[PDB]
Amino acid sequence: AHMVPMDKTLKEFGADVQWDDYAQLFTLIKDGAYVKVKPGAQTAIVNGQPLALQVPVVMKDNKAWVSDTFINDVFQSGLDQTFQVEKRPHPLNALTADEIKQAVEIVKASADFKPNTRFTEISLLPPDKEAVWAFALENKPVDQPRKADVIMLDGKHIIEAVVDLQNNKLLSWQPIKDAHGMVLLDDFASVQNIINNSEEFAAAVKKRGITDAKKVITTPLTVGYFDGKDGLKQDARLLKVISYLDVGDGNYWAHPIENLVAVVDLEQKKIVKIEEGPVVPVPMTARPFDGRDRVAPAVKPMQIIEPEGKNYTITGDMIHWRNWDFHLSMNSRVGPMISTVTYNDNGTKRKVMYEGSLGGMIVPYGDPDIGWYFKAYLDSGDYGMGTLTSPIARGKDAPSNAVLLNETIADYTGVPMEIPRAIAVFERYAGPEYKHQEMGQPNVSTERRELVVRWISTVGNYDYIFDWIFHENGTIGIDAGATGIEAVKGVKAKTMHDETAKDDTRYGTLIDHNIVGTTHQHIYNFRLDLDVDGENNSLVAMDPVVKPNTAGGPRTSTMQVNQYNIGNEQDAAQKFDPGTIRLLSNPNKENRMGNPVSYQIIPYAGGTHPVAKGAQFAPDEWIYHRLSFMDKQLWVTRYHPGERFPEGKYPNRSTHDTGLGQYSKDNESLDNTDAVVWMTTGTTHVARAEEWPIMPTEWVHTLLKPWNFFDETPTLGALKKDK
Amino acid sequence: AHMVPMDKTLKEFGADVQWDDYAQLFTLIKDGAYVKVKPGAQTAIVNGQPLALQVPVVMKDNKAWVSDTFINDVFQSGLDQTFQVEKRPHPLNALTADEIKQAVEIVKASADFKPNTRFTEISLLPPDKEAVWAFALENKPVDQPRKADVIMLDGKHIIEAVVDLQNNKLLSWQPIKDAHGMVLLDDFASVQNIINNSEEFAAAVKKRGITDAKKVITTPLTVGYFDGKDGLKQDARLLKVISYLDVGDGNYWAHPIENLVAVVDLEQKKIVKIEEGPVVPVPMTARPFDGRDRVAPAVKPMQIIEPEGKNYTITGDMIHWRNWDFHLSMNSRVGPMISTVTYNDNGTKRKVMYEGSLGGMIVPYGDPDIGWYFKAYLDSGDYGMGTLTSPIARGKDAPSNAVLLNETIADYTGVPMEIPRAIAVFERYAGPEYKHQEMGQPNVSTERRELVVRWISTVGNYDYIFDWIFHENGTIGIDAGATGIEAVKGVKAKTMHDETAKDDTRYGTLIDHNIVGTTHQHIYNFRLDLDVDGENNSLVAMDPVVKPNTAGGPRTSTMQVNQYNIGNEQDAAQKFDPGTIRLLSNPNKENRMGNPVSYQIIPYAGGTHPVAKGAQFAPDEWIYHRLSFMDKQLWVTRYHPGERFPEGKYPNRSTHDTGLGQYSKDNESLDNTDAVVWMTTGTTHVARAEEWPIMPTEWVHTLLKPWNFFDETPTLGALK
Ligand SMILES: [Ca+2]
Ligand SMILES: [Ca+2]
Ligand SMILES: [Ca+2]
Ligand SMILES: [Ca+2]
Ligand SMILES: [Zn+2]
Ligand SMILES: [Zn+2]
Repeated sequence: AHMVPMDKTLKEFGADVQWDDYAQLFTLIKDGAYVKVKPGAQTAIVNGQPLALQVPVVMKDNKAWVSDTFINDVFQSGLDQTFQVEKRPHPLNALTADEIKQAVEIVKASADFKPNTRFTEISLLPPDKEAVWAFALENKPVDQPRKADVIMLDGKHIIEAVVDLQNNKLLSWQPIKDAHGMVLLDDFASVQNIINNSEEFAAAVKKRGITDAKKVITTPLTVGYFDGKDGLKQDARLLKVISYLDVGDGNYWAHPIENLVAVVDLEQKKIVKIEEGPVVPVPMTARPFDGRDRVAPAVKPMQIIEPEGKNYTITGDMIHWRNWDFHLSMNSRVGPMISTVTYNDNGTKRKVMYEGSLGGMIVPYGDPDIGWYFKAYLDSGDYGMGTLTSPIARGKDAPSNAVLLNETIADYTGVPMEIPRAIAVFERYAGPEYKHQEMGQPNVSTERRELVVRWISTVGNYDYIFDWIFHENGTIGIDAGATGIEAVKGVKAKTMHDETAKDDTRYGTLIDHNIVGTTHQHIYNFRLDLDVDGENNSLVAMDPVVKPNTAGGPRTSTMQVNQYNIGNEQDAAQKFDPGTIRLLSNPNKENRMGNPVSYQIIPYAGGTHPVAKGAQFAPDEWIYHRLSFMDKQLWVTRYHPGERFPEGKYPNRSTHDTGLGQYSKDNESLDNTDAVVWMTTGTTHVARAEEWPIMPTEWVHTLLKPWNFFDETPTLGALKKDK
Repeated sequence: AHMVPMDKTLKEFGADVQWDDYAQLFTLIKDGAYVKVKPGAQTAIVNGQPLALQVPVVMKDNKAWVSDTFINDVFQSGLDQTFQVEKRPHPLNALTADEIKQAVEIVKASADFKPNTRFTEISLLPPDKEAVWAFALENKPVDQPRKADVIMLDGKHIIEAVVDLQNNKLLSWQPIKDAHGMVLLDDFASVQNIINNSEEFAAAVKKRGITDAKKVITTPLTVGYFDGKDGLKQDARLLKVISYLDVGDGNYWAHPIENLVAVVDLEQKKIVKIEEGPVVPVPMTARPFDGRDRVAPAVKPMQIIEPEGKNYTITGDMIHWRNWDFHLSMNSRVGPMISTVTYNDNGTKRKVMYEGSLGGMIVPYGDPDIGWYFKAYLDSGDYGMGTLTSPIARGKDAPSNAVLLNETIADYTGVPMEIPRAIAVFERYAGPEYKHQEMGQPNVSTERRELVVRWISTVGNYDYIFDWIFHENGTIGIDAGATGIEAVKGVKAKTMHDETAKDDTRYGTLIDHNIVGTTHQHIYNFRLDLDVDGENNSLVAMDPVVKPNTAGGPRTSTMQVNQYNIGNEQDAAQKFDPGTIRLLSNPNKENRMGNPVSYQIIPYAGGTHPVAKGAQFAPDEWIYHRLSFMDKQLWVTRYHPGERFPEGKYPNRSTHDTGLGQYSKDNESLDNTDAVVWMTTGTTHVARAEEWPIMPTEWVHTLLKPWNFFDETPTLGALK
């Protein structure tokens, strides 16, 4: 049997391939492996180490060829140290394909299962956090058997079963009264068909100028709750259906059929209601965003390279990097989970964060017309953002020196799915860690490195990017970015000089002919179980104030700080003024100067869109009443195993706040106890032409800073002078 | 006949040498030059291009040797295209070393010129803006000759002269009544000697438990103005002197001598007042920040390589990059200046910014005690941030892929100084420019590149960084970083369990034993003469608001926008609410949609330290009266040649606001006119242990976004 063409197989396999004709040297890059190899050479170089090749690379008539074994021999070499194998499995490891298939098999074996039964979530049910910490810090095995939460959708009915996988037995099976299921993948499909089979809807569509109809693209949206004012029965399973025309530019979003909404009952599998408003001609101009009508730029290359491999290690799901240690896993709803986060301080791992992850997000609009009044995406709770993860485009969505992880989750039928390139891990240069150039002395400066964990999820039209950023000095950043395609309203005006302009643009900017970028908000929320050098913490406020000078001298005022504790959940739920300081401290543990070891919580560290002061809804709005998390930037709640979502566990047609509103309502004491920090950061998005047909990536930042957690500059390095 | 050592001379040249034994290949990198050469090969490669060698590189005792003509033949070969020759000089070019030496001669030729005169600033007096714009847009030569502003300090007396360099004539000699001069380099020396030769002071120092008064390090400070209440004569040239004790750790800041203040008159050359307060033992423990007591952890290498060279071109000081074109100048006072900034929109250069620069900054303190109450650093205005540029540490202050620039200015004796590595220019990956993964379809992604122009200037204890960030899509960012050594106050308490601890921390945090980091602000102001697609612009607010729904259906409320012009300088001076939109519009030009071409001005786009909602001073403080720009995040003034500084031209011991206060004073109309935008961003700095003995770099962000300036995603590329 013959050999295999080098360049060909390598691309298949996903490695970058560079040929240097002058040096006669290939350079092959893939994740932590940086490989050098010359034609006909004895050995290749992997991360700076020699690897024997029995079969040297071959150059024929300018075509290169390698062994059938080359990719494995080189890349799965072990000279790339990036990945190591976990000895004792971590108790928070996500369910395996096997474990998943098992949980599904356990439920299918109970009396009540039925074949239309879909799966909305199949996730590990973590052991109690204490056993989990003892594992991470003390290597104590966890005694409790691996269980899994299985949330089923039986038609429209939700049921929560719990399975024991160690013992292969079913533990719980309770129906959840009045709860609606999230949107599932087949739902998209049913809605396109039901609409395609609608005799009415084709006629509805025909009159709005269409022709064909095979060309109508639908998109499913949840209906929220309007105490019946929308005319929709509280206990049917429904979705409203917004439609666009497909014009062949690959961007149906650019051609709304405006003032046409259809309500579909998924159980019935038919259209129960059609709201029709004024006919507005469908905007027809081609607006591709993929570059089909564009000139490719020539750009000179830029390569971020790490030729001796990475400074992090990935053992199972454990990531070790400089002084950080943490566990990375995936959840179908909220995406990545970052757990058991410790910072190694001169030998001892100190607790920073037991579990951190997106909590939930919402993007709600502020137009009142039929196509828009109920329109509000709960991307994670309602559509499942983990499930909808978008594989990273190597080199573009993440820098060329990224390592990209694959992650496994159950699909909605309980069959395992591996998502390729689900999370990017990458170290990056982030300016000077610090510098001082004393006048007439040698300069002092060192470089800053952040380790970024990056995840992207696309829900319908928008794409959202999350970066969890680990500074070497102890600071942790969380940024959310938004890009993709705007939800636009069809309108009669071509320019602002047209007669309809003022009325068309009342609720958003006219971003293209006949196209308005309806104003709305982007609201993310992070649930951060920060255990600051321990479980029991308190929330401290420091408000800088200008106080009168009462100490003589020429000054009239001084800069002082009003420090006070925040002792309950109700006061902990607040607006964040970035001029103040909010600290989660450990009142049991002080640094060398006798200050309580803490972390400074900053829900607003800036962003590139204007910032929402709060929810852009009157207090009487139903969406306002069910989603408290929207109106406050900072919350802190007592820890409880079940409380995990800012929007509540079943937010679809919820009638009341079951999220942060619910968790803080019992107003528990936040003094010297296990806290959980929630940060809400929102923007108000008034659109502009620069953002159409594709919105350039826009960012918000949040930050978590060590505050007297340490004794000194954390990046000074190992001490020599004494101990 | 003569070979030099490769590793030795290349490193002397500033290049990076990498040997790779496996390919037998040298990689030589320097600025835009990326060179690859094999030992004994008759050709090399520069930026992906072939170069014939005169003399092949020779290995010997496994050391490499090169022809004495090698560096020039390889790096100055023309295959590195980063730098091109400027055949027609841009009219905003700074004074050259020769023009500097010339301007100094024109003033030294006058009879008015007094013997020991120093030079506070020597800079180009630019031709009028309309002619500058015409050079950069229509290649229209400027009629005007090269002139210069020469501002002189005759002991304590400021004199402003203008000289004509082309005609070697003096044009004006204007003594400036009542103006105090900025602090000059030698003033630092004076102060140390004067303190050294002080009987009275050595005495005071000994009381405070100091043995050798020669280990006493002085630091000079402007004294400000307090209408007499500090006891200081208005006419005398003064400085206050905070003092620290050199203990051998290289960090004298870590060792204050608290409540010892000396007031020195630089014309009399003596102390004129010694304020002494309670006695605090000098904190003594070694606190170096230089690594003498540390061992770095081993780090795998990271390189950011551009093996075919840069996407930008630097032609003299004109920089070209993708659709951006601009001019980079160095000023001794405010540092870099970004000028004639145009965006190439599908082949037509549209004006964005006429001139942008730091306008000024201030670092004022919150403590009322003896040695703090007057402490306020106007770094650019009082010390000369350009002059005090701290050369970029290659690969550390800027990434390994930067190109570092030398910049020339005049020292205080009128002699030219070349500042090596004054400014860093580099391109970087800033994540996906845009992305859409439509479901079941081929993904769409493009990478964001940003071009950064980075300058670092150090003023005593603090080091500051400015990034001017150009985005391919038309956004410009301006970030400001701060690092270095905090101004600390010596106290009795070691921990917070000590008696004095409460009293000790009333005005700042306890960050080391016996060390309190006094609270203060960091306030930066950027002067941005924006010309949004032309000269004549207007300032337009867009406040997003919730309004009751009137269109029917079940919504009680809607998201709407309150829009209105802001018609004068006085209304234009305002607090910035990051939830609102402020635009500089051009009411004469509009995009395809009929919206006027505009720029979104965002003076607060975030920071790593807490933000000030304004000056942390009561309205009757003298610093507050003097420095109005502290308390508003946005200004817009009518453009006039002489209005450059928010803190005012001569802010040393100023009795009233001669900057933005003065400029908006006359409440000029801003409707359809030449506007200048000033952005104030500032932090309230409450210290922490983690920032001692050296503060990890903190950042603040500002942003200027095109707003209906273009007709669509500007990064899509041209149509086929
Ligand atoms: Ca906690
Ligand atoms: Ca609670
Ligand atoms: Ca202007
Ligand atoms: Ca004015
Ligand atoms: Zn948006
Ligand atoms: Zn500071």
